[PDB]
Parts: sequence; C-alpha cells; structure tokens
Amino acid sequence: NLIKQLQERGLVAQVTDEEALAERLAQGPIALYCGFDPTADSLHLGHLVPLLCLKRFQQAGHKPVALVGGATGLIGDPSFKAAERKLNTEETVQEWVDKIRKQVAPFLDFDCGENSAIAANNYDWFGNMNVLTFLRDIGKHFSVNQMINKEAVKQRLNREDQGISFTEFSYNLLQGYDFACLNKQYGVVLQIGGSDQWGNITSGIDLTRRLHQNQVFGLTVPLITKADGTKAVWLDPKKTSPYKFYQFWINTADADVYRFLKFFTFMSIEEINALEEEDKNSGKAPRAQYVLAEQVTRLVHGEEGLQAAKRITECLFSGSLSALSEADFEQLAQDGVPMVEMEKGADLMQALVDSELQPSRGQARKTIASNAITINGEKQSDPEYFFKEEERLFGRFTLLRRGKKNYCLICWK
Amino acid sequence: NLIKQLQERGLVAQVTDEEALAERLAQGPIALYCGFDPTADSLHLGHLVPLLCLKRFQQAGHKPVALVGGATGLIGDPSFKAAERKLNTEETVQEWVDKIRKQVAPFLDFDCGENSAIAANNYDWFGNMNVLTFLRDIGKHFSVNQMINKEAVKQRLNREDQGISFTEFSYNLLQGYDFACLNKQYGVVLQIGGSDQWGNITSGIDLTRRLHQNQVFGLTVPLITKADGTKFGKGAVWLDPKKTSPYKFYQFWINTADADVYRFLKFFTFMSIEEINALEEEKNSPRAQYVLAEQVTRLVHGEEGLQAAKRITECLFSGSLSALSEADFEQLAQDGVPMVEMEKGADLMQALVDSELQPSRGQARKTIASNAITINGEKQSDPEYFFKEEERLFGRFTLLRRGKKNYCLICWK
Ligand SMILES: Nc1cc(CO)cc2ncn([C@@H]3O[C@H](COS(=O)(=O)NC(=O)[C@@H](N)Cc4ccc(O)cc4)[C@@H](O)[C@H]3O)c12
Ligand SMILES: Nc1cc(CO)cc2ncn([C@@H]3O[C@H](COS(=O)(=O)NC(=O)[C@@H](N)Cc4ccc(O)cc4)[C@@H](O)[C@H]3O)c12
Ligand code: NA
Ligand code: NA
Repeated sequence: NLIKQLQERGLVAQVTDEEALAERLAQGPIALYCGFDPTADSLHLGHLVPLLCLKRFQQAGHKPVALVGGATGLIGDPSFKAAERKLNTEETVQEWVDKIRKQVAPFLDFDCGENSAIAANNYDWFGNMNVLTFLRDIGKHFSVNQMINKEAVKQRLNREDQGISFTEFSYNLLQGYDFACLNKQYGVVLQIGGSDQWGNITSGIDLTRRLHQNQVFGLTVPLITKADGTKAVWLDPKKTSPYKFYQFWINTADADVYRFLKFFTFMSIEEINALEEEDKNSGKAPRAQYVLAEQVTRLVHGEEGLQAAKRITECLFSGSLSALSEADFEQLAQDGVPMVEMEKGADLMQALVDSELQPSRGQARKTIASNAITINGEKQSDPEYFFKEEERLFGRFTLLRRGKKNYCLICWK
Repeated sequence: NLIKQLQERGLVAQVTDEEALAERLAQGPIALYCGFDPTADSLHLGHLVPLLCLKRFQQAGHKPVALVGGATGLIGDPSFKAAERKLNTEETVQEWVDKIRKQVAPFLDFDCGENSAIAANNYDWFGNMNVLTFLRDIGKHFSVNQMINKEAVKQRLNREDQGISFTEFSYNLLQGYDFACLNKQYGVVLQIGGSDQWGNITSGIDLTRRLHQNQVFGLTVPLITKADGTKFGKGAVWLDPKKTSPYKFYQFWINTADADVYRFLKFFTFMSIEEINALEEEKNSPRAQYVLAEQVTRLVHGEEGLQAAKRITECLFSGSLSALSEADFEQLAQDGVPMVEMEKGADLMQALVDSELQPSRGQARKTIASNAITINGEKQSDPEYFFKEEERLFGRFTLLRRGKKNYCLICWK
C-alpha cells in the first residue's frame, strides 16, 4: 500500500476514507494535486514536504498536478495564521507566480507518459467568474456556522483587533472550488498538503460532491515540530546560498536526522533504517547528518551546488582559501559568515575592532601577539601588521578568524 | 427642519450624526435613496412606509432614488429572518423586478426638474463584477468579527440547523457597496429604510468612507407593532389589486383599531400633523378610520378604486346590488365574500348546502321557510324555489345572504 509506505516514513497526518482511497490506488493510476500560493519570491524548505510527496506519488504511477495560486494569492490564506496579511498587487503576484512555477517544475517529471505532471493556475477560472455566480453557485453550499468554527480560523474570531477580513474568510471557498475544477478538468480525485490545509481540503471534497457528484479524497502531510520544540531557508540560491543550505542540514539534531531523511530525501526506508542502525551500534557520533546534507543539497542545488557547499565548508575549516572562487566568496558574503565593509589600508588591529570581533585596539594587541588571529588561514602573530596586497583575494576578500570558530569576512570597498 | 417634522409623525427610528444631517438638509437639496428587494411579484403595505418617506423627502425639495435589487434579490437579505430562504431563479427575479419597478414609479415625481426621481437597479454593477475584484476592493473593508455581531444575524449564528449560508452572510456587503456606488454616481448622501435595515445601512456608511472618503448618513423608519402586540399586516395586504382587491384593501383600513388609527394616518398619509391631531380631538360625537381608508385607497388604487370599494361596501351593507358592475362582482369573487361555484339548475336548498350556509337540505328548508335568505338582496321564503335566469346577474353571479350578515357569492359554471 502506497499509503502504508508513506505512513512508515511519517508522511501521513490524516486521510479521508482511507480504505476507499487505498482501493482506488491499488486499482490503478489516479490523478492528485497540491497547491502553492505565491506569497514570496521563492518557496522554502517547508514547501518541499508536500512537493516531494507529489513526486513520491508519481513514482508509484500516479499523476501529480502542481497548482500555483494565481487567484488565491490575491486573497490570502488565513489558515492557522495569527494576523491578517496585507493584500499584494496583481503585478507582484504575477511575477511571483512565474518564479514559483519555474522553481516547482524540476521536482516533478513532465515527460513520463500518461502520469506526466501538470502545472495549473486557479486564476484560469477565478479571473472570469462573476461575484453573483460565486455567491450563489458556490456560497450556498457553505454554512457560516460551520466555517467560523474551523480550527484554521477559530482563534481569529476571538478578539477583533486580531480579527479576519471577509476577504480572508472567503479563501476557504476558493480553494474548495479548485478541487472541483481539477476534478472536472483532469479527473483529480486526491488533494494533499500539510495538515494546516485540512479544512481547505475537506471543503473541496464536499463541494466537489455537491457540484460534480463525484467522490474525491484528501491526505495531509505533517508540519514538522523538532524534537526539542521549535520550527527561513529558501530554495532560491540568491536568498539562501547552497553553502548555508548545506550547513543547515549538517547541524540537524540527532533526534531529528532520521525523520528528516524520511521527509526530505528519496532514500529507501531500508537504507534509512540501516543508517540509523549503523549509527546506533557504531561507537561513534552519528554520520547521518552528512548523508542528509549531501542528499537534499544535491536535490535542490544539484551536484555543482553540493560541491561548492563542500568546497567552502572545506576551505573555511582548513584555512586554505586557494580553492575558493570569486563566486564561492560571494556566498560567504551573502550568507555563510558575518561580514563587514572596510576601506583598504587598515591594519589587522582595526580590522578586529570594526567587525565586533575584538572590543578594543589594546585587546587586539594582545590577541594578535598571542597568535590567535588568522588571516585567510595563515597565522599572523605581530600587532603592527598590515595586509599585503596579495592577501586580498580576488581584489576584495579577506577572511578574519579569532580562535577556531569566530569568523568575519571583510568585503573591502 | 425636515427631520424634526418626521419625528413628530413618529417616522424616525434612528439617525446617524443627526445634527450634521439636519444642517445638510437645511442647506439645500440632497440626493437620498431606499432599496426594495424583489421577493414577490408585488409590494405590500409594509413597503409603503419607507416608500412614502421617499416622497416626503421629495416634497421638501430633495432627490429620491428608488432602487430595486435585481442583484441582491438573487442573494437574499437574511436580516431578522428566522430561516434561510430558497434561491430564486434569474428568470423569475427579473419578472418581479419589472413589476416592482412599475409599482413604485407612480409614487414619485420623475419629471420635476433637478430633484426628479431616479430608478436604479444594483444588477447594473453587480451583474458583471468579477469575484476577485469584489473580495479585494470591497470585502477587505469588512471585519467578520463585526459582521457576526450585527443584530440582524445574531439569531442565525448559534446553531447550524437554523444557520446562515455564506450566500446570505455576504448580503450585507452588497448593500454596503450600493450606498458607496450611489454616492459616487449621483451624490447620494442619505439612505433610508426600516429599522431592520440599520446594520445594512451603517455598513454602507462605513464603506463609503473607506472607498470614497465621503461622509454619508442613515435614517431608519420604525416597524409597526400594533397596540395589541401583533405584528402589522398579518395574510398580507398587497398593493396589486389582482392579489388584494381594492374593496378588501379599503376594508382593512376601515377596521383599524382606534389605538392605531392616528399612528397609521401619520405613517400612511400626507395629511398634515396639525390636522391629524385635530381629528384625534374627536370629542364631539370617529371619522379617522374613514379618512384613513379614503386616503390610502385613493393613494394606491386611484379615485376609481376608491369609488369601487365604497360602492361595494354600501351595496353589501344595504343589500341593493343594482349599483354593482361586473368588475365589482369580480372583486367579490376574488376575495370580498365567500364564493362557491355551482352548475346552473341547482335549487336554493342545494346552494345553501354547497355554500355551507346550511348543513343539510332538511335544515335549509326550515331556514328558507323562516324568511332568513335573500337572493341578490330580495327575500325568498319558498323552500322549494329554483333560481330564475334573471337572478344570475351578467349570466354568472348570484349573491346569497343568510340572516343579516352571512354572504356567499354563487359563481355559476
Ligand atoms: N507541509 C509543510 C511543512 C512545513 C514544516 O513544518 C512547513 C510548511 N510550510 C508550508 N507547507 C505546506 O506547503 C503547501 C503550500 O503552502 S502555502 O503556499 O502556504 N499553501 C497555501 O496557502 C494553500 N492555501 C495553497 C492552495 C491554493 C489553492 C489550492 O487549490 C490548493 C492549495 C501547503 O500544503 C502547506 O501545508 C509546509
Ligand atoms: N419599513 C417597514 C415597515 C413595516 C411595518 O411593520 C413593514 C415592512 N416591510 C418592509 N419594510 C421596509 O421596506 C423596505 C424594503 O423591504 S425589503 O425589500 O425586505 N428590503 C430589503 O430586503 C433590503 N435589503 C433592500 C435593499 C437592497 C439594496 C440596497 O442598496 C438597499 C436596500 C425596507 O426598508 C424594509 O424595512 C417595512
Ligand atoms: Na497546499
Ligand atoms: Na430598504
């Protein structure tokens, strides 16, 4: 059972009429969908959870539909959000829609026969729908009594300051109608998404019945709570660098790593169980984090992205910046380590103070005399030192390190 | 001051920023409006209360807009209604719109210069409004927290089985936008209606501030509760003479209770307040009910309708039917007196049975013999009598009275 496999990965929060849905999956290929609203330049890690689930369904022969909310992004999903969001402009939303559509596409196969993926956009049907048609044909099927009691919006109806507009209150009906549109258009019988989307999904199941007299299903994937109780890292490399992305996975807590392998990679459950059991009986610290980091970093940023993240990680730890490119240095200045902008000619002592690495020039004196300051890796032990011109690599980068762990990159101006 | 005068008639339930509206009315003509939704093929006496108020404003030099809800009648006003209403089709709503527009027109001056009345229909702007445009441009200004605290819908928001659909819940936004739309189109700065419409009116005052940065006002007229606790009008008394004959209409007013009649002159007539008060002084040994019936019947059904009602009332009181026309007997058949259809050749005994004036032929015989029965106002005491052909007036009508008061109209088949 595909559903059963997803359960042992931890990827099933809830599922409507599980026995019927499972019989439909065993019967043959179904079509399913997940929606993504455009609220930013790019998706982030959280979005991968249902997005990679679409691919898991496709790998079992089913047909995934990835919807971008061209219309619903002009409305705003309130589900489990504490505060009303400001409306975005049509112009901004459209540019975001195109970027998110192009981000989604490489994660699904658009060329594998009958079950090839489909890109969709609900603006196609909401852009020409009259309000009276929407109020009558769709709105009559919704009880405000039930709507105001849904978990996703209940808390917004406590105090009026942090209330909810009629605009965001109507969102649930737009996403409901989406399910009925994709049912009629492509035979979609399953919608998946995170557990916050449950109420938006069941509205689409019910409305699809009332409108199209068809039985469809929903399945939710979990929202991740870390083992310690906690929870942004974008897929766009110009927002989160491949090096920062890689390091984020490297620092995964021991109690989260195997679950995260299940959620964010396509490693078999057997290989994941073998890794956990190797980590268990080996008398060393876990190595799973390195496996997770390579896996997801290659997935999102490719082999080139992976090797650059490794190369930077290696040089930062070794002290040898000779391997690094200019582009490698640009990731460091974006994301990887704290940075400052100093005009050339400064001595190493005033380098430490201005970056908030050393408090005073007198403290920098003893710090530099104690052989505790590296410059691009090579020890420099004398206070009165100035940077040689060769040390400013690619004309604009030198990397300070106090002790072993404290970094600042100076981007000379 | 037009507002003070209306208050002396008891026609003002509530008013917003009253001092400010009063100064605005005193400065010069304003444009004002009232809306009427098509829920039947005719208006009834209730609608007269705000409709005649539109006229009262026009007589003071202001410009009335009478709006018929071609769009809101496709949605359904839930305010202070115990139960969800069934949706009406576009075809039948359009029928009602034109009948109601034609009913309303004679009550206002459409040809008196600058302040000529205007007929409006909110389908002209809602019939083609896109739903996203509606949810964004209008629905963002509406707090759901506030909507569910409107008195008009509180009784519907407690239990799903007596609940409210998203359809009827949104009605408040359409009426709110109407006000803003009429403000921009015509400079409308005032909306009137019954006190049941208060929440719909104040939502339009608010939205007009948000959309057009303009100050507008609202004034409501009371809902009439008769002095004996029962709600006014209750079936209903329709303006359409094919639903309520002018004779039935006139008798309704003739039989007003003395505790109501002076309140009803103020509400349903254009008599001066000074005259109404003078009439109430009667203690010299009341004309009020007759003045009320005369005024409103002339208003709604014209002089001809008034003379018809009086002519039938007198003929029924006197028993002499020679004044009644065939159209007059048709009013009687419609709703004036009990009627029964009978095949020609029935005898007097059977007519009395079939009309339920008598329970059996044996009893009818005695009753006839006792001289209790009139035929077209003439005594007939022969129990074995058959009607004469000349007693079928116009070939089709014969009026029976048993005793001094119990009528039944035979309509010969
Ligand atoms: N799964 C998951 C896990 C984590 C780690 O704990 C963080 C996440 N952050 C997000 N997600 C999940 O990503 C998906 C997209 O997110 S969204 O754009 O906000 N979606 C919406 O706003 C929908 N209303 C879009 C929609 C529009 C039209 C339609 O017809 C159907 C749907 C959702 O299924 C989230 O549950 C996360
Ligand atoms: N005043 C009064 C008194 C009595 C004696 O007790 C009985 C009455 N029965 C009715 N009324 C009054 O007649 C008017 C029409 O009634 S309605 O069609 O139901 N209206 C509606 O449904 C509005 N939503 C129409 C509307 C639409 C668009 C818009 O932009 C503005 C308004 C209302 O002002 C009632 O208060 C009565
Ligand atoms: Na989703
Ligand atoms: Na009204």
